[PDB]
Amino acid sequence: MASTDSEKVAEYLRRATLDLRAARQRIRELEGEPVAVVAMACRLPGGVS
Amino acid sequence: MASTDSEKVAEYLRRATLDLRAARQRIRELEGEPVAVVAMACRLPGGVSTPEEFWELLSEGRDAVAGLPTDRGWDLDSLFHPDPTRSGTAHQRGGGFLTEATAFDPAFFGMSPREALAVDPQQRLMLELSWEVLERAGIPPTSLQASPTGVFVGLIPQEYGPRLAEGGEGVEGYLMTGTTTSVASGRIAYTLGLEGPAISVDTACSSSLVAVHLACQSLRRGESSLAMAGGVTVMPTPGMLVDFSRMNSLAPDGRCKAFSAGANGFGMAEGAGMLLLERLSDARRNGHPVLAVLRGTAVNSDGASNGLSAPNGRAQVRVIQQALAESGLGPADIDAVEAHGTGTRLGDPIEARALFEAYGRDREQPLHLGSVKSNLGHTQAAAGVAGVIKMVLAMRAGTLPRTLHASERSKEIDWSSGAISLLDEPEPWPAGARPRRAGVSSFGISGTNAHAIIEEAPQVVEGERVEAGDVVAPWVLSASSAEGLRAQAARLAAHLREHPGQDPRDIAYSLATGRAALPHRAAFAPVDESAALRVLDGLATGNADGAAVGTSRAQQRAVFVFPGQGWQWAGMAVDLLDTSPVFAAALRECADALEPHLDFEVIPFLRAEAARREQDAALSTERVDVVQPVMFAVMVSLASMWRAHGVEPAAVIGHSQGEIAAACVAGALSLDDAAR
Amino acid sequence: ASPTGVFVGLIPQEYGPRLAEGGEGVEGYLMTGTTTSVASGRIAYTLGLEGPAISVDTACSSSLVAVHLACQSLRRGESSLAMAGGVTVMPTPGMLV
Amino acid sequence: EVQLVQSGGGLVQPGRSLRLSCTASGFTFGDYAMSWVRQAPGKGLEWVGFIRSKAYGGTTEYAASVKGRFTISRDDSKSIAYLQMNSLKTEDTAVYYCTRGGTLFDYWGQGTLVTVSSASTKGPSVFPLAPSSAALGCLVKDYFPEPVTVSWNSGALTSGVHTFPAVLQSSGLYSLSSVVTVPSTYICNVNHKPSNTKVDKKVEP
Amino acid sequence: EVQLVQSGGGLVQPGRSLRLSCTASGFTFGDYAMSWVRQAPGKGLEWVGFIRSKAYGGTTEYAASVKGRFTISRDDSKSIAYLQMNSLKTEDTAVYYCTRGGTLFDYWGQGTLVTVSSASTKGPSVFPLAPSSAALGCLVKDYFPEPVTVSWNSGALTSGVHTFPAVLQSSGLYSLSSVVTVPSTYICNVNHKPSNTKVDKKVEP
Amino acid sequence: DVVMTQSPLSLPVTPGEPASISCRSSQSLLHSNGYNYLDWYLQKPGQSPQLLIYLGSNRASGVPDRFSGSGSGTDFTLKISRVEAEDVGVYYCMQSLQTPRLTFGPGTKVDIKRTVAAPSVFIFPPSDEQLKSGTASVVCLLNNFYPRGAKVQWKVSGNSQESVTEQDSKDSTYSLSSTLTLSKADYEKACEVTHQGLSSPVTKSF
Amino acid sequence: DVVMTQSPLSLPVTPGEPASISCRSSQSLLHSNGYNYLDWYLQKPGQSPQLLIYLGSNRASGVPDRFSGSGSGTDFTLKISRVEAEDVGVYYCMQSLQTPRLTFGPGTKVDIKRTVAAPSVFIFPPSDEQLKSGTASVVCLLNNFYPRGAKVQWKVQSGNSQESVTEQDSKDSTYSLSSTLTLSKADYEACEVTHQGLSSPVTKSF
Ligand SMILES: *P(=O)(O)OCC(C)(C)[C@H](O)C(=O)NCCC(=O)NCCS
Repeated sequence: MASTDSEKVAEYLRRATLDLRAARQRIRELEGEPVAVVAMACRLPGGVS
Repeated sequence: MASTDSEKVAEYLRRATLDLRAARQRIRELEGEPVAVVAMACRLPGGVSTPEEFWELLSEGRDAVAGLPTDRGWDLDSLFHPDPTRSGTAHQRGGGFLTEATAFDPAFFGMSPREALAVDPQQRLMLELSWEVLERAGIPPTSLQASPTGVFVGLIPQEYGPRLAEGGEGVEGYLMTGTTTSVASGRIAYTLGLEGPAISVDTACSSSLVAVHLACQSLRRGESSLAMAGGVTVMPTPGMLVDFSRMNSLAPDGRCKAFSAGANGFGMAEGAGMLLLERLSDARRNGHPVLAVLRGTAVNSDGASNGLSAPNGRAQVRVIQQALAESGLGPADIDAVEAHGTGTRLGDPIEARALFEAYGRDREQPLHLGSVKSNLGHTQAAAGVAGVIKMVLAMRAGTLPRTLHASERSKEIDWSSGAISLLDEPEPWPAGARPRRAGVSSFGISGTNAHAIIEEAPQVVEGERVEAGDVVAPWVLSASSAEGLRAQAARLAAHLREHPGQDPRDIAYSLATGRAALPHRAAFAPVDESAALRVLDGLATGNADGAAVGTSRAQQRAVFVFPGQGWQWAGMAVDLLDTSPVFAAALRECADALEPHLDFEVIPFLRAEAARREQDAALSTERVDVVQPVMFAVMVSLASMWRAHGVEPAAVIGHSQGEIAAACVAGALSLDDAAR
Repeated sequence: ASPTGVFVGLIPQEYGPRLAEGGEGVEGYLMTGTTTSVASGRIAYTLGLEGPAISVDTACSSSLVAVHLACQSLRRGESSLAMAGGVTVMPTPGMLV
Repeated sequence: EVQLVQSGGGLVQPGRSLRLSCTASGFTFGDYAMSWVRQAPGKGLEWVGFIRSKAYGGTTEYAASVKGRFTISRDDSKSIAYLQMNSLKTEDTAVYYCTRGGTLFDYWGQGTLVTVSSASTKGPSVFPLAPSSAALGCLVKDYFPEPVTVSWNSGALTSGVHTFPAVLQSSGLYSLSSVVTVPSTYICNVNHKPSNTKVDKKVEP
Repeated sequence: EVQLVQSGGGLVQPGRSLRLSCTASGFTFGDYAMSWVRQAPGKGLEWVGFIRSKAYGGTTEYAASVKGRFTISRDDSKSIAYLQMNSLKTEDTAVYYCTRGGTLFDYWGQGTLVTVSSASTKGPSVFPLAPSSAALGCLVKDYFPEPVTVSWNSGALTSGVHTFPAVLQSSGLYSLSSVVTVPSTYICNVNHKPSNTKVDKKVEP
Repeated sequence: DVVMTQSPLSLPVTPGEPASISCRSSQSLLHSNGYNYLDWYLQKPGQSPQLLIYLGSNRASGVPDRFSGSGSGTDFTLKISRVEAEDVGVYYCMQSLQTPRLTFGPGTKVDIKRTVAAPSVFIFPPSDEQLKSGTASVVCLLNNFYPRGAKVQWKVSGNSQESVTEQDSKDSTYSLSSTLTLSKADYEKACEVTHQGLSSPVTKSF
Repeated sequence: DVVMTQSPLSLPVTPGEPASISCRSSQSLLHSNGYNYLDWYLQKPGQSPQLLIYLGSNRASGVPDRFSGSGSGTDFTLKISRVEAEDVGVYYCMQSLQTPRLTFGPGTKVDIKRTVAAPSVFIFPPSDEQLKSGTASVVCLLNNFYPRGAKVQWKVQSGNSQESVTEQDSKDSTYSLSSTLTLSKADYEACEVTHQGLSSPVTKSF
């Protein structure tokens, strides 16, 4: 057998945790994923172009 | 741990799953949470001023393109010339035009009769609509102060008065702050006190569905608990049908003949529209009406089209498929589509070929295609929120309304798949077993397609149901003017002669907790609905008999004044405890606080009349040893009664022994203290 | 044909001739010029962008509110790229008046 | 939501029988193994016991401090957990909690204040604290049970007021010493609610 | 990010040895007991075996079909799982796959088309399929091993073309029967890549 | 004993339409913990098997919202709320209560759903040069049929082999090449099918 | 034996500043599954204990993202990314390897952090009516001090002193001590502190 429930209910805990570690980094990317400022163009007062 | 080999890890799994179940329900409450349409306000062409006067135009198939405005100073003689290309001429000789443009209530909204002449007509029919979209969602419009609630208005900046460099006489600094699209969503958030994202978006003819989409995506996240999303295009100058006519894009009769062989171009009209939106599990937890749920929305520019106004045929398929994969649905769930249906001869063939590619893909049931622009004309930026008012009254009336000008379906489209059934007749649309979903699409001149999927409100089986007929509550009327308060009891009176037998408790719930506490108040409390009909007609003429009229300035702050002696009658509150347990019990605490300090209790005293108090060892009034504590007990129980009915004093003042009751209710002396 | 939003924040102002009177050469394009609407769609047309091209009107906050809308079109993912930004070039002294 | 709302606290003399009920609404009661964690006033939490799930046998594990005295049960069809507290002694004066996990305590409920004291309901012995020459205070020694509330200038002075958390003597009584700090002539009114004995105190050096 | 890339397939004879390597990059290799499963061509998955985590210790559970023949190992410092296949037989012609789990096969390898056949590399025996009076087809009988590529009109006709999946005889050879359906005079071309033997077929009734 | 788990082995799905594979276990897969020990795997056609659901109802990250799981250890039901071209293949109901597990089960053969098609039987007598090569292969081709529950018998049986291709895209049918690898003499001595595209036996011979 | 777990028992936090409570276990809490068996609980002052972290690093749902979890088999750590006014209380490091656990540990006494204060030692001789009453209570109230680590003696010895301390206030964020020397009739016929708000013993008597 599979070491009853010692290597099973603990094999399902490294999924229900590793899925919680990937379903919580989806919530930190749906709300606070830091967006970059890849480039900046400006035509501002003065000689600024 | 002990039994078998699992008593501890199977607790961390239970938790890692109820944390995974509660973290993947947070992902579906942040990107796919249904956004309920809590209410709809709309002033559309054809005299439409409410979404029950708007269904009474769709259901009877009435077109509302009936002619150009006369009361707007338009030069209706320089707008027309036999030459198709003059410089100031317009080709629409008709169109859907409202008379509510040259009409506004400045005094109500706190603007001077000079600040309001300068208010763009797109701002003055967004303030009026913001008051109505809240006064018909239950939410008192004055109750949303400092409350996160975004105003998302879609507006094609339109030109109202004198140029900003040609300032008028009274309208001078207020000509830029009353006309800038900035202050249409901003004037609302100021007058209504809202503190949320008050953004005035502008995406041409999709600025209503973009504003609806930008509000739904501001709700799913949470930046505004509530949101007013909509758009208005009221065209002050004939400057848009004289340019759109210069690209020969208009129809010579003002009709948007959608998906019809007589298609000439846009039938440009003008109108408004606002949706009160809230997350579905925020409009069910607060009891707000849910009319339909906006499942998903999508905004998608046409990209490199064959012209700026030219439509893309494969950028609509990617917005009918982004809003169809953001709502979690498929092309076979949407029963009907409120398409743009501009009535153009190269925009309708391109729209519908994008509708046989995103919806009509092996459709078991034909897609019921329609457009509200057929009934009222292209309402520009109000189209898209006038399609989520057409397909939210189609939810709640069990009928798909007509597409008014499309019997001779156009020959440039392929209606051979049998997958789209243009609505040339009223198609019944009852609540079946599969949820009733529709799609409203507004694509614009700037090339910003928008598509929103609507679903019917979750069937509320019970909710606020029936109880028992009992004591009637005041019918709470209030208005900001003595002539507007006569109109309130000239419109509630009609809303009951048209709908008789309306439970009085329901006309005293949505009138008291459904309206604002405006200065001129005329509450009253009749015997029944028909008894109140009498006072309603009396107040139409201003004659108050049985009605409690008054004037206020948002005053509040009542003062409990406590008479000492001389106010007792032979039967003080004989039935006031026999009708409600909020006075009997209010007497109970006083009685048990008077029992250790008085023998005869107050309970049989006020229970019995003087004619029957002569045989209970308690004289009617002469027994100062008994009636003084009775007075105090009646006084304190009554004060607790008003407090239980939401009447709280800004000050308590007592006369001689009403001082005792005032001290008891002020908190400085306990109930037992002042009772003793 | 890429998902790339354009979020421009402007103010209506007043540029050409009042559309009711039209113009001589600028007749059908006067509308397409004086509209904050196409001031985000024109950009998404020339480059071919297929992302949400929305225009913002909050006056002195239009730009920062447009970066807000763009930031969340990237947090949710509606557009993989965005061009946020605001312009107030004043072609008339109307505003200083 | 899960809410483990409790009930069953009160006042008893050492050697009584007291019942602690844990109303579980929100989760499947039979899957979890409810446990009862004791927190004596102002010290760390100590775990009393826990019943295993009905599917895990239902074996109840108790502490060394309360074996042979307390017994824990559970019912699914009536969905309540029980701490049956028999033969109480002075140690059981504490805020007993009901957590939903034997090794993984979860909701924890609210906090049922159980008190095992041999005292009776008596009002305060309000003894003032004369200043040295400074702060002005007043004792409330020998009252029972807690509630207690002490104000200064009858709820007029609130700045500088420190109502020291109460204190248990070996006699089973309580002692609060409420003191204000302000240079000067002040009044302290203590209201022992269970007995309603409001005593007032005027203090001078 | 996790990945379980495999290596070690090939062509051997019944009674030989073969190595199957499972490169695990993305997760801590020592935590998961890793399995080795097998898909016989076109039937359901059968689990070969699995080695338990080094932290757990345990043992190496194999099937009844391969006990005493296959042995499975694992290394953390070199981070590879091994299916050592020995004393092979015709049954081992299949796509062995290595999954990260012993009860929950969460991640999988692409599958190694480990083949155990007694045949040798020979080109096709291209035999045509004359129409009855209709469709036109051509056999590829007796080729080995798979790859195989049959097109029509030399990759001109692609509509109606149904390449019939590899069929293995008892002799260890393969047989494809590619046929087009169109009323008419057509060309089928076959190129056994291991031996590079391109044979061409013209067919008439 | 062992848990015997069965399913609707030949379940058809049509795109855009919710579907429902079910699993039925002989023993009880609801273990003491209150957690079912049934897993749902997907082997999309010619790819590595995927983990869709663990513990009966939980879904494995990276698996779309479409794959839901509802039911009890004994009678389970994987509910796909939206079948696209990706929700096809073989769905294995695979227990976890007892592990040794020699097999993943027969697996639910999922197919893109259309109506029933008529199998086009082509009897192709072997090329005679093949009879001059030492073998004989009369091939009874069955083109354009769905569902695939049709067998070919050889009368006037047992040497027949089997070659089915998985479902195509624009026609979504199946095609079978039943092969009678055969020997020199016994050629000097017919195929038909019982697919539900027809009812009567259609026997055409070489 | 038993796992002995200790922590920085008196850790101060200042709002808006990342903080770090640590746990040190005598035995190894990393069980064979590769999962640590340490849990982090929070008892907010006068409320029901909360579950912040289970299995060493996993955060319970409904718990602010600030609380982060980490640790090997012996040394462990809780990293509050942002301490606000609700992040204060007692943080219990509570193992799971050896159940039963009679105690939750001493717990980390968290406090809103300021600089050091000045213990206002105020010797208040008992009112004489109290001596008329049968007892004696000289009270040495210390007021406005932080941190709360003050010895408070009674000489001229100690052993009849009982303790009264309030939790941290808001606008001053200090502590106050009521060391009462309940007492008897005759023996009435001095207090000082060693709080680090000062260094020298400050002895004032009745
Ligand atoms: P040209 O043949 O492209 O005509 C110019 C016009 C302005 C008519 C333009 O191309 C057009 O066809 N506009 C209608 C298409 C459309 O998308 N209407 C909905 C946006 S309001």
